[PDB]
Amino acid sequence: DEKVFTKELDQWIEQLNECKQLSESQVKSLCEKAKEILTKESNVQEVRCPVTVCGDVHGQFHDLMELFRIGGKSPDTNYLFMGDYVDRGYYSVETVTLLVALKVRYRERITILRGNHESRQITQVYGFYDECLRKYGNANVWKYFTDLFDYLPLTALVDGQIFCLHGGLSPSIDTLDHIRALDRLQEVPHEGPMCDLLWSDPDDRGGWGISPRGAGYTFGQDISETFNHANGLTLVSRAHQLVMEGYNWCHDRNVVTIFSAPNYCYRCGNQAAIMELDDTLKYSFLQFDPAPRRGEPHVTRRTPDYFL
Amino acid sequence: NDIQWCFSQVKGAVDDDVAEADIISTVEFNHSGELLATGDKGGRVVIFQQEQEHSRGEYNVYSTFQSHEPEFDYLKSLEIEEKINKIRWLPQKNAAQFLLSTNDKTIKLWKISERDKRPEGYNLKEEDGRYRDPTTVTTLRVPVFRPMDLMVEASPRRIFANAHTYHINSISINSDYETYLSADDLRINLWHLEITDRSFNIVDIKPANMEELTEVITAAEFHPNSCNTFVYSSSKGTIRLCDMRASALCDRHSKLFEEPEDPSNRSFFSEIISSISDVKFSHSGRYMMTRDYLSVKIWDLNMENRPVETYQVHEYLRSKLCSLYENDCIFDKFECCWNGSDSVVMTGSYNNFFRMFDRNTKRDITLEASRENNKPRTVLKPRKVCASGKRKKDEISVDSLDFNKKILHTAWHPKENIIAVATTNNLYIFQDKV
Amino acid sequence: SPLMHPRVKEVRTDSGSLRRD
Amino acid sequence: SLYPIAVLIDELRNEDVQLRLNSIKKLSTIALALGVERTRSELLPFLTDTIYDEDEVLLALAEQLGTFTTLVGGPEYVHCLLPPLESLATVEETVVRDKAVESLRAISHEHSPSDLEAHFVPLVKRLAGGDWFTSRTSACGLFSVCYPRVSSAVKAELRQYFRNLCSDDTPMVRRAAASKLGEFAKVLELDNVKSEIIPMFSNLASDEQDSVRLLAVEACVNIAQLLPQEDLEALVMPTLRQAAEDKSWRVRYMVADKFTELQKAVGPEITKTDLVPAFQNLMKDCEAEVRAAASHKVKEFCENLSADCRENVIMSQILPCIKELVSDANQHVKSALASVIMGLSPILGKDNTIEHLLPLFLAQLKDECPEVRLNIISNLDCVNEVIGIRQLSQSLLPAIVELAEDAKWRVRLAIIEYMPLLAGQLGVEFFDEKLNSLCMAWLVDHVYAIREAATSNLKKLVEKFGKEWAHATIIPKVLAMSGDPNYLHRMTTLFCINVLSEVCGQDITTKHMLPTVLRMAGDPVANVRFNVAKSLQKIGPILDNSTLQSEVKPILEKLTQDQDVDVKYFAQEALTVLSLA
Ligand SMILES: [Fe+2]
Ligand SMILES: [Zn+2]
Repeated sequence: DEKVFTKELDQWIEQLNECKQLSESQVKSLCEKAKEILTKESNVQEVRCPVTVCGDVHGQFHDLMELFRIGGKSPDTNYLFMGDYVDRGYYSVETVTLLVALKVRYRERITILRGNHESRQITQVYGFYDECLRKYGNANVWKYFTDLFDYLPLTALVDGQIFCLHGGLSPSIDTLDHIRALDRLQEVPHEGPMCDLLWSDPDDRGGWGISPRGAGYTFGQDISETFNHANGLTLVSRAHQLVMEGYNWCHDRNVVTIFSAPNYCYRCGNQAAIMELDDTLKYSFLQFDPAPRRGEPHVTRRTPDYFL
Repeated sequence: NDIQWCFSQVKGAVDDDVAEADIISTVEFNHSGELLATGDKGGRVVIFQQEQEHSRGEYNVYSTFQSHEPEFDYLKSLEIEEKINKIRWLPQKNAAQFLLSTNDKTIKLWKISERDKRPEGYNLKEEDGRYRDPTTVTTLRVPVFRPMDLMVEASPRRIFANAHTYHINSISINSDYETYLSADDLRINLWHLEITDRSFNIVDIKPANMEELTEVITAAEFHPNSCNTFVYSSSKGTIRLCDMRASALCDRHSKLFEEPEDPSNRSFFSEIISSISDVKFSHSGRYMMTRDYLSVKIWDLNMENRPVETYQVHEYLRSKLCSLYENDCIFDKFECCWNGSDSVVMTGSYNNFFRMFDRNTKRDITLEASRENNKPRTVLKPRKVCASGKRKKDEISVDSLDFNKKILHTAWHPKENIIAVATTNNLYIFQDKV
Repeated sequence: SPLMHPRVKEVRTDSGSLRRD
Repeated sequence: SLYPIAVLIDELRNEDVQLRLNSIKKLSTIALALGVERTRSELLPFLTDTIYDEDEVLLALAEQLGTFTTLVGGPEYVHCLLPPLESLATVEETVVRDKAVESLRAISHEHSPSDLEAHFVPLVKRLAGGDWFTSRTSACGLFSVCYPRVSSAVKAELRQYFRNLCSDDTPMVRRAAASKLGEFAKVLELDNVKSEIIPMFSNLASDEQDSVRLLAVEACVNIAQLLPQEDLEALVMPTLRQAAEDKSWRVRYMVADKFTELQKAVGPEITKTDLVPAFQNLMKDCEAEVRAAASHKVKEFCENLSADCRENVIMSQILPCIKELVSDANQHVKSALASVIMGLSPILGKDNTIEHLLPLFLAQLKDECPEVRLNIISNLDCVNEVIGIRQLSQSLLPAIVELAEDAKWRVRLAIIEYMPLLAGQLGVEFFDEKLNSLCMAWLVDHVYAIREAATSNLKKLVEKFGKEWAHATIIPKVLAMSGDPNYLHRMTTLFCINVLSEVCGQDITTKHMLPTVLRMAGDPVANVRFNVAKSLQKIGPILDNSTLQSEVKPILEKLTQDQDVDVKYFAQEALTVLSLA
C-alpha cells in the first residue's frame, strides 16, 4: 500500500536528518521511485510561487541543515535547488540522498534541477565516486544515483517571469520551446545546447565568448536582455559560480547568481544566500554563515585538555 | 687519529635507471641503534635489523610496508604525493616498535611487532577449511596456540590528518613521552600521541595579508632533554628558540639566533644559500647545529649573536652558484647529524661525497659512497677536490663532478661508529675499522 | 636585489588563487 | 544444544573483528558451558596472550576478565586470572591498561591474605620491576589495594617498591606515581606518611618535567587532607608556595583550578595567611588561561572565607583585583568573570553591592563581547533578592534591546532563551511596558529558527504569566499576522496557535484562535492550507466534541477535496487521528 511506504519514506527522512546513510536496497528503491516520479517531469518545469531558490550545496550536509534552519523546513517551505548536490564535500551521499527522499515524499513542494556536477564523468573525478566507494565498497549506489541524475530537469520556470537554471543561456537556444524540444534523458554532452545550459557563465564582454572551464560559453548583457525581451522574463536566476557575498547581480539586474554553500570547500570563507520569492514575486535574499561545528581534527589556539 | 671507515654493506638495485619510486627520502636509526628504517618517494618504509652474535654485525631486511598511498585533494584538485618526508622512532614501550611516518599532509603511527605463535584447533571445520559434519559435535574443544616461524607485522595505530594547510616538513617527539610537534611552512601544531581529533597550534607566522611573505618555517625540533624548549628555523637563516613555560602560545620567541650579514658576500643568491634546511640538537643538548646550502654552523645555546664553529661543506661551489641555479641544484635540502659523543658531525654533498668534521681536532675528511670498492672491510680512500685544472694525481676536478648524485640523507648509529649514507637509489652502511 | 626562496613564492601563489573557477 | 557454544568458540579465531568481538562479549556463556576446571585449564591459557591486538577487542576482554571470579571456581582459584590480566596490563594502549588495572583491583578483593601475599604481591613486584615502562605504569595503580591486607615486612617491601617507581627514568612512570601518590598515602600510617610519603611528594613536585610537577597539586590536596593542621606548615605549605610561583604556566593553572579544594584542605587560618596573596598573584598572572581559571573560583573562594573578616578581606584585597579583571583584554577572562562576579552581592550586602559591585555590573553590561553580556544577564537571580531589580532595570533594558537586535542570528537566539527568566524577574508590568515589542518583533524575523524560538518562548511566557494576561495582550497581536502577505508569517501564526492551545485552555482556544484557524483554510497557498489541517489535528483534543462535529469536521472534509496532494493527505490524516470520519 502507499501508506506503509509513506511512513517508511518519512522514517528514512528523519534518519537522514542526523547524517545517517541508507542501505543499498533502500537507496535502490528510492532511486527507482524517484526515476518513476521524474520520468513525467518536463524539461522546463513550471514552479508556482511562493518558493525559495537555493544555489550550490556541493555535499555540505551541515551547511544544508543550516540552510533549512535559516529558510524553514520542508514541506512548510517550498524549495528549488539548482544542481551541484555532490562533489567537494564530506557528505555528498547524505546530501543527495536527503534531497532525493524529500523530492519523492514532497514532489509538489521541492523541485531539484540538474547541474554540471551530477554526471558519471564529473563524479568520477571530484570525489563523489570515491566517497560512495569508501562508504559502501561498491559502485552500485553510484550507478543508481548517476542513472537518476539523467532524469533531473534541465531548467525551471517560476510563474513565467523568473527563469531558473544552473549554468546560463546558450548560443543555440533562443526560446523555451527549444529547451522543451531537447532530450535530457542522457549523459551530459561535451557540447550542444544541453552542455551550455550547465556550463555557461555571465560576463561583461559583449556578445558571446569562450569559457575557461573547458566547456560552455560566456554571454554578455546584450544576450541576457535579448533573451528576456524574447521570452518575456523579468529575471533569470543562476548558480554554479562562487560569490563571496552569497548573491551577485549582473547584466543590469537581468542575471543573478545564488550560492548556497557557506565557506565553500571549507576554505573560501564565503557567505551563502538564498532567494525568497514572495506571493507577489517580491525577491528577497537571506545571507547566512557556516554552521558552528567542531570539525575534522580541530586545530585550535585554545589550550586543549590534554595539555592543560 | 682519524676514524678509519670501511665499506660494510650496500642495499638496493645495482646499476639501473631507477624510477621515481625507489629513491630513498629519509634514513633514521632507532633509539637503541639495532633498527634502521628508510622511507622512499613511493611511500614504502623498509626496516633493517642488526644481526645478533662492540657490535659490528650486518643489517638485514626486517619489515616492509606501504606507509602512504597516493591521494587526490578533491577540495583543490591537486595530487597529494605519497613521498615519505620524515621518520621518527618512539622510545621502546614494550616488545613492539613504534615510529611516526609523515608525507606532505598526514602523519601516521605504525607499530612493528613479531608474531611467533598461531592458534590451531576448531570445532566445526577441519584445519584445511572443509566443513565437517554438524551432527558430530559432541564434545567442545578450545583452540590451542602452537609455535610457528617468526613473522613481522606492521599495522597503523593512529592517523593524524587534515590539520596542516601547507606541506609538513618536520616532526619531532617531545622528551615527556607524551606529545610531538609537526611543522608546515607557516604553522607548528602540538599533538598528543593518543589523540587524533584535535591539535594545538602553538606557532603561527602566517600574516593576515599574505602578499608580504618574507620567510617560512623550514625545520623544527624539540630539545632532547628539556620538555619546554623547541627551535624552528626560517628561510632567512634565523633560528627562534621558544619556551613553552612562558605562555600557552609561543608566538613570541625567547631567543633569536642569527648572524649579521656582511655586505662583502652580498651576491644575488645570498638569500637562497642562507636558508637553513636542517636544524639538529646535540645529544648533550648544550649545542645546536644548522645546515644551509654552503656551510654547517654550530650554535651555543647561551650565545645568540654568532655561532661558535663554522665549517665549509664545499667551498668550490661558491663561484659556481649561477650554474647550480640553472639546473635547480641550488634548492637542494641537505641534512646533518651528530655522533654519539657530539664530537664529529657528518653532512652530505654532491658526486656521492659526504663530509665529516671533527670538532676536537678541526680536521676534515671527504669520502665517496661508491660501488667501485664493493669489498667488505675495505678502508675508504679520502677524496680531495681541486679547481678547474691542476688535477695532480688523485684530485677530482670541479667540472667533472656529477650534480645528479646527491647525498641528502645521512644517519649515525646512536652509540657505535656506524653510519648510513643514502644515495639516489642505494643505501650504504659503513663501519669503523676494528 | 636578491631573489626570494621558492617555497615563499609557491605558498603565496597557491594561496592567492584559492577562488579559481 | 552445544552447537551455539561451538560456534562461539570457533568465532574467537575468526578474522572478522566484529564477530570476534561478539564472541568475546559472550565469554561468560562459553565458560559456563565448558565448566570450571575446563575453563581454568583450556579457556584461560588460550586467553592468556592473544595475537590479535585490536583496541576494542582487548578492552572488551579486559572488562570480561574482571567478572570471572565465580566461573573459574570461586575465590579459591581466583589467582588463575592473574596471567591474562598481567598480559593485558602491558599493552601500549592506555585505555586497555587502565581497564586491566581496574579489573585487577576489582578481583584483588577476592584474594585471601595468604593468596594476596603468595600471588598478587609477586605480580605487583614483577610489574614494578619489569623491563618495559608500560608494565611499570600499570604497577603504580595496584599498591593501594594490597597494602592494607599484608604483613609488616610486605608493607615495607611495597613502600620501597613505590619509592623506586617515583624515581624512575621514564616520565610516564613518574607521572603515574604522582597520580597514585595521594591514593597510596591514604592507606599508610600517619607516621609513614610523614616519614616516606612527604619526601616523595617533595621530590616529585620539583621534577624537571612540567607534566610531572602539575600532578603534585592533587597530591598536595590529598596529603593536606590527611596531616594535622599544625603539621601543614612544616611539610605541605612550602611545596604549595613553590607550586603557586612555579615557572611553568601549567603548574600555576593547576594551582588555580584546584584552589577551592586547597582552601578547604588547609583550613581558614592558612587560607588567610598564605592563600589570599597566592590568589591575588594568580588573578594578576601573565597567562590568560591562568587568569581565566582563577576567575571561575572567585565566588567560591570568597564564600568559603572565614566569617570573622570575610568582608574586610574581600574589600581590601580581592575587590581591586576583580576591578582590574573587568577591563581585561582577553575575551575569555571577562566571560569567565562575568558568570561568577554576579553572585558576590549576598556576601557584601546591599550597601556594599550598590557602592562597589554595581559599577562593575554596569561596566560589564556594556562590553562589546556578546557572551559577557549574556553571562551577566543569566545570573541576575543572585542579586535580585539583595538590592532588587528596580535599581538594575534602567541599565538592563538597553542591553536586552541591543542583544535582541544583533546582526548574528545566533546571538538573538541566545537572548531569546533567557527571556522567560528575565520576564519573571522583572515583573509582568515592566514586561508589558518595555519587552512586549521585542518579543513580538521576533515572530516576524527573517530566520526561521528565530521564529521557532520565539514561539517556544511565547509558550513559556504564557505558562509563567497565566492565561488571562495572554488573552489580554498577546493573542490579539499574534492573530494580526494572519493578514500578512508573506505566507511564512501566516504559518508562524499557525505554529503560535499550535503551541498556545495547550495552555490557553479550551474556552479561549474555542473562542479566539479556532475561528482564526478555520478562516485560513481558504488560503490560496497550499502550504498554509495543509498547515491548517495539521493545526486542527493537533489542537483537536482540546476542542469540544460538539465543536468538532459542527465546524471542524466540515472544514476537514472540504480540505480532502483540495487539488493539492499534500493538503488532501494531511486532511485525511487529521480526520483519521481525530476519528471524525
Ligand atoms: Fe555547477
Ligand atoms: Zn558548483
